[PDB]
Amino acid sequence: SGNKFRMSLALPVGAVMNCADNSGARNLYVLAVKGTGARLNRLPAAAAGDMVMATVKKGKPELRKKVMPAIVIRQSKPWRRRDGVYLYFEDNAGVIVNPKGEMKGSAITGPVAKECADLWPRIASNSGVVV
Amino acid sequence: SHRKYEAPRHGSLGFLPRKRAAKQRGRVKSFPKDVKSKPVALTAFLGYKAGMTTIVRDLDRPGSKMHKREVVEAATVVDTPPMVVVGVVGYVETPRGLRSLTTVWAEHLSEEVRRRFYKNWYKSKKKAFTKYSGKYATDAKQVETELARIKKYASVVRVLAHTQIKKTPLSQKKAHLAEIQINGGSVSDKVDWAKEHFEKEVSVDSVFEQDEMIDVIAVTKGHGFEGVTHRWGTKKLPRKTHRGLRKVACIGAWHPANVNWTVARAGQNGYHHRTSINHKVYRVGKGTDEANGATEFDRTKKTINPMGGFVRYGNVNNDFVLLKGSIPGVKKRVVTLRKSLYVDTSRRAVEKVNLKWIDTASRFGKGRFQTPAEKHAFMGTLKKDL
Amino acid sequence: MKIEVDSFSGSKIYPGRGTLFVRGDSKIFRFQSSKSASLFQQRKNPRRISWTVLYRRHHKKGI
RNA sequence: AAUAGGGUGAAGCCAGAGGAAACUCUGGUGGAGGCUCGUAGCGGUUCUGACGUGCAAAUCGAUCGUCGAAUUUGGGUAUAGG
RNA sequence: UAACGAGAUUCCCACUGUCCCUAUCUACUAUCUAGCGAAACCACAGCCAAGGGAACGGGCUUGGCAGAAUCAGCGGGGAAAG
RNA sequence: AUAACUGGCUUGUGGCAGUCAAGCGUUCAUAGCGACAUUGCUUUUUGAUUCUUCGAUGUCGGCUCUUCCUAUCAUACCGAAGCAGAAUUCGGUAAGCGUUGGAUUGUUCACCCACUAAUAGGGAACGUGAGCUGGGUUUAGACCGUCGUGAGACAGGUUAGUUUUACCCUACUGAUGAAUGUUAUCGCAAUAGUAAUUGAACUUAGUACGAGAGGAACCGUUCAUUCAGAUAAUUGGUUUUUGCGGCUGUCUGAUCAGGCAACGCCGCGAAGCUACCAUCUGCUGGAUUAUGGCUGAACGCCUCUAAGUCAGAAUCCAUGCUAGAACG
Ligand SMILES: O[C@H](c1cc(C(F)(F)F)nc2c(C(F)(F)F)cccc12)[C@@H]1CCCCN1
Ligand SMILES: [Mg+2]
Ligand SMILES: [Mg+2]
Ligand SMILES: [Mg+2]
Ligand SMILES: [Mg+2]
Ligand SMILES: [Mg+2]
Ligand SMILES: [Mg+2]
Ligand SMILES: [Mg+2]
Ligand SMILES: [Mg+2]
Ligand SMILES: [Mg+2]
Ligand SMILES: [Mg+2]
Ligand SMILES: [Mg+2]
Ligand SMILES: [Mg+2]
Ligand SMILES: [Mg+2]
Ligand SMILES: [Mg+2]
Ligand SMILES: [Mg+2]
Ligand SMILES: [Mg+2]
Ligand SMILES: [Mg+2]
Ligand SMILES: [Mg+2]
Ligand SMILES: [Mg+2]
Ligand SMILES: [Mg+2]
Ligand SMILES: [Mg+2]
Ligand SMILES: [Mg+2]
Ligand SMILES: [Mg+2]
Ligand SMILES: [Mg+2]
Ligand SMILES: [Mg+2]
Ligand SMILES: [Mg+2]
Ligand SMILES: [Mg+2]
Ligand SMILES: [Mg+2]
Ligand SMILES: [Mg+2]
Ligand SMILES: [Mg+2]
Ligand SMILES: [Mg+2]
Ligand SMILES: [Mg+2]
Ligand SMILES: [Mg+2]
Ligand SMILES: [Mg+2]
Ligand SMILES: [Mg+2]
Ligand SMILES: [Mg+2]
Ligand SMILES: [Mg+2]
Ligand SMILES: [Mg+2]
Ligand SMILES: [Mg+2]
Ligand SMILES: [Mg+2]
Ligand SMILES: [Mg+2]
Ligand SMILES: [Mg+2]
Ligand SMILES: [Mg+2]
Ligand SMILES: [Mg+2]
Ligand SMILES: [Mg+2]
Ligand SMILES: [Mg+2]
Ligand SMILES: [Mg+2]
Ligand SMILES: [Mg+2]
Ligand SMILES: [Mg+2]
Ligand SMILES: [Mg+2]
Ligand SMILES: [Mg+2]
Ligand SMILES: [Mg+2]
Ligand SMILES: [Mg+2]
Ligand SMILES: [Mg+2]
Ligand SMILES: [Mg+2]
Ligand SMILES: [Mg+2]
Ligand SMILES: [Mg+2]
Ligand SMILES: [Mg+2]
Ligand SMILES: [Mg+2]
Ligand SMILES: [Mg+2]
Ligand SMILES: [Mg+2]
Ligand SMILES: [Mg+2]
Ligand SMILES: [Mg+2]
Ligand SMILES: [Mg+2]
Ligand SMILES: [Mg+2]
Ligand SMILES: [Mg+2]
Ligand SMILES: [Mg+2]
Ligand SMILES: [Mg+2]
Ligand SMILES: [Mg+2]
Repeated sequence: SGNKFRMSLALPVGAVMNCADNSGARNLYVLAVKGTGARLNRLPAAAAGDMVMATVKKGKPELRKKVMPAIVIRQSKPWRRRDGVYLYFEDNAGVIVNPKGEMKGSAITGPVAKECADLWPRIASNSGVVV
Repeated sequence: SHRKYEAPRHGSLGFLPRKRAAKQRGRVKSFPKDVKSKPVALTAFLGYKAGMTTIVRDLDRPGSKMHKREVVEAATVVDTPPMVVVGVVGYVETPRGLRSLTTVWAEHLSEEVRRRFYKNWYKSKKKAFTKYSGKYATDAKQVETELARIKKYASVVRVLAHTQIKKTPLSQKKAHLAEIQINGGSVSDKVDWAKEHFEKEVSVDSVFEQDEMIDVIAVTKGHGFEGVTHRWGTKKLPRKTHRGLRKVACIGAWHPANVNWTVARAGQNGYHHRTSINHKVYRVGKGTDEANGATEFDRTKKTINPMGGFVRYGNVNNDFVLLKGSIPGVKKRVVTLRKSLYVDTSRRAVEKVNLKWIDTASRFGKGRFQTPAEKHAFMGTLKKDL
Repeated sequence: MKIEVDSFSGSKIYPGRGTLFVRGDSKIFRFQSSKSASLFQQRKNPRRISWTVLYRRHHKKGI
């Protein structure tokens, strides 16, 4: 439920990002990106605000070894906003959510990209500083 | 056997051959279709690509996430001094296409346009158009007769106009002479307009209005001989491939026992003729105005020129056109600006542009000042200032 | 449009110029170019960098 | 006839500490080994690199094995086509 | 089975243009010039489609067509060369 | 004269498609199927044969790239239903346009994970090795198991094993060019090519439909995927600007200023080049296919059809875009 402009992709398949919620996961390993079409040899890749299918590589045992949705909330790859500003964070981070985009955990450490907060009201609810 | 996996074509088959343009001046392949009920007006203009800049603009697009909010946008500056009308051509509809019937010229042609007809001007006697200038002897009824022939027989009337390249910073002294089709009114009206405009200047503000969508005809940047990887964007072969990797591995099946016209091959890249459409006019600036770069919100008396001039062009001291985005060609390239070939009523086409601010920092580096006065105020007195 | 100030060198940032850096503690730094951006990621001290405005004010030059 | 410079630190030897004894523990010294890192040297793993009508009828470059012995090598000498 | 291994294999950390997905730079070539100057190969040669044919033609039959002389590349064909 | 590839005849076998209509489908042969039979097509399987090649046509697979077929997976438009809606199934015109990222295996094949509108099937000497690679097979080294007295065999397992040449002709991609009095400028347009693609969100609307559960669509708006053509504002990358600064060793007696370290090293670094790693741009008319119709006979009724005619698909031809016939 939103229409975000194109952003520089930061997280190809196989990337491991930080998990920024208190759900108990410490890693989030990207294995797919929602909405990725077909192109030979091209890896699916995610930007901030993208829904991703991920597994927990490092974390609580009941969160590990499962496929689960997650939403990327910040990226260290610089990207340009329509107001001309190129910005980036120190790391790539995401949060575990439902297929509907509703967070499983209930608290986010660190800033959240405005594209993600504008696009996911739940993450906006659980977010502190929004950039 | 079939491809193991499917993939789209590399490159467009609608732009073959990828060869050099026959001329450096891009030529208008097609002019806007003539409607008699409109007034008599030019349909194209010639200008010179000066450089690119940046603007800030409030977007007026309801339903957008940037609506009523500032956007930062790239813009292109086209130096466009007024063109001089020197001739008129009549065209006749024939079962083989349009055919030029007659060309009538003005009595006096300027030196920059008379240089167009010479390869070695300094070695010439400069005899061009002297007997034709004599054709005007005291009644010029032969000339009116040719104009009457155009009125009687021509169906398409085009004017001959040349740029005043001496008003630009270019070191070239040859003017650029082009045919610009006249639309509107009857053929007699078009011929009368051309005659009354012989040896007169026509400005951009008489051809293009603000918020228009216009097309740009130009020859692109030349890159010389280029391989398939950058000419056609094909996949590089693995690192460990013998005899090199910037190639297309299979250039054909065994049969047909020939190389097909559709296989990507190394060859000349760039310097192609392109027509790029739907570039919005953000500003038709005036050369006499000392506040070219000023807006209604930034009243700093400021020209469009960056500090130190446009890099590898110079200063734009003439009337100019500020276009949205990028246009084909390089700096100093002659660019043909053509009116649109259709009527666009989309919100992007009918939006009214109001500029907030125009970037005039140096393009020769990471410029951080908009004006020498601002630079002085920021840095204070220097040793060289005494 | 408003003009920002470089967190490192203190020079004016005009629309579209430079980059914005969000630190892990949610603090925002603005750099006009890759020069000050590189010195910032290189951990340089603007009080010890002779050309910044902060340096000039620390040494009371042009005041 | 030839084989930089380091590391490790075996026997043998000297001294101290702890105890009734049995003895144990510790600090030095010493300089062993078909030991080890690594030059010269000998070899030739990988790039399946270069070259591949070559510089060369086997070479070139990087990388690599080994480098005090079952080591490397000159000359003299012996063994000759079932 | 400790130790050892340019032996074969799997996983993990670090690392990276291996890759997403490519871009840029340097020297030597290639290129052009003066001088010097080979070789493989060669029935005759050299545009296609279909047909028939030793059942996949440069030549034959029927069509498409077809305008001197050429340069850099290239690797579809010459069922190319060895 | 004769096997192991391709190709050729054949098409048993493999694959695909008909017709008949006993039954299935609460009733009901034919919405969807369809036994017993029977007629075909294909050469993407495997056989049969041995016609070409043994003075050699480089024999697996993958990577890369182009094109073609349609027996259509998706997308456009439609007809049918055991089609209320949503979903789905059967069918028509249709190849314009797309058909993916990975774990294991040398694999073709397979099998899972995941995205997607969809992850359709094939051909081009089982496309493609002077394009690559060389994991497999299929020289010579070696090990094992079974077999053999043995040398040795295995279509069984395992490990290591040189992949040569284009400068010729043609063809493709670009680049010049004699002559059609000379030279110059501006043009026309025959012919050839062609380009865009798909999704999501908001609204319609919790509306139509439905007892409820559930639950659409057209007009419109904002974005996005894949592709295409440019461009260098900005941001990033690149650095022989060896531009500026810094650092080690050594050399010029010291200083200043320099040389060398097979660009000595490091930070920044303009300009240039360049990135869905950046930005911009990607048109509107006509004629039709399937199909649904009008008037209207044949056949005093009926009938979209016989004469005539209307609308109508991602189709076709133009508009537009690229080249410009080097003998228009
Ligand atoms: O040992 C030679 C040899 C054979 C073969 C093979 F038959 F397998 F293809 N390949 C060889 C190769 C090969 F190309 F690597 F396969 C290299 C050197 C000698 C080879 C033989 C000896 C008998 C005469 C033919 N060459
Ligand atoms: Mg792949
Ligand atoms: Mg296919
Ligand atoms: Mg295609
Ligand atoms: Mg280049
Ligand atoms: Mg190789
Ligand atoms: Mg610049
Ligand atoms: Mg930079
Ligand atoms: Mg030693
Ligand atoms: Mg040893
Ligand atoms: Mg050793
Ligand atoms: Mg050595
Ligand atoms: Mg060697
Ligand atoms: Mg080799
Ligand atoms: Mg060679
Ligand atoms: Mg001897
Ligand atoms: Mg050994
Ligand atoms: Mg094993
Ligand atoms: Mg033929
Ligand atoms: Mg035959
Ligand atoms: Mg045949
Ligand atoms: Mg044959
Ligand atoms: Mg034949
Ligand atoms: Mg022949
Ligand atoms: Mg003939
Ligand atoms: Mg030639
Ligand atoms: Mg070649
Ligand atoms: Mg060939
Ligand atoms: Mg021959
Ligand atoms: Mg056969
Ligand atoms: Mg059959
Ligand atoms: Mg059968
Ligand atoms: Mg029944
Ligand atoms: Mg045979
Ligand atoms: Mg026989
Ligand atoms: Mg033969
Ligand atoms: Mg043979
Ligand atoms: Mg032969
Ligand atoms: Mg051969
Ligand atoms: Mg061959
Ligand atoms: Mg074979
Ligand atoms: Mg069909
Ligand atoms: Mg269908
Ligand atoms: Mg097609
Ligand atoms: Mg076949
Ligand atoms: Mg084959
Ligand atoms: Mg080949
Ligand atoms: Mg080969
Ligand atoms: Mg092969
Ligand atoms: Mg092998
Ligand atoms: Mg063997
Ligand atoms: Mg036995
Ligand atoms: Mg093997
Ligand atoms: Mg080996
Ligand atoms: Mg045409
Ligand atoms: Mg609603
Ligand atoms: Mg491009
Ligand atoms: Mg220096
Ligand atoms: Mg020094
Ligand atoms: Mg010296
Ligand atoms: Mg030296
Ligand atoms: Mg030096
Ligand atoms: Mg840099
Ligand atoms: Mg730069
Ligand atoms: Mg777009
Ligand atoms: Mg009727
Ligand atoms: Mg009909
Ligand atoms: Mg009819
Ligand atoms: Mg002709
Ligand atoms: Mg011509």
